[PDB]
Formats: sequence, C-alpha cells, structure tokens
Amino acid sequence: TPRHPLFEAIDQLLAEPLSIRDLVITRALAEIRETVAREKR
Repeated sequence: TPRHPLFEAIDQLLAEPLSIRDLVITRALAEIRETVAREKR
C-alpha cells in the first residue's frame, strides 16, 4: 500500500536519531584529556 518514495524518505529520516551529541562527546574526549595533560605538564 505505500507507493510513493516519500514514505521511504520519512523512514530513512526516522531510522537514526538526529543528534549532535556524538560529535560533542568526541570533541570532549579529544579536548578535555589533552587539556588535563597539558595542565599537569
């Protein structure tokens, strides 16, 4: 019964959660440990 690819585009949009959280967590793990090591050095 779904014929148009608009439903498939909506399902592709709702397949993964739209989050900026992973990039901020990766930048935090790259920055905070380096800042702690720089301060202790």
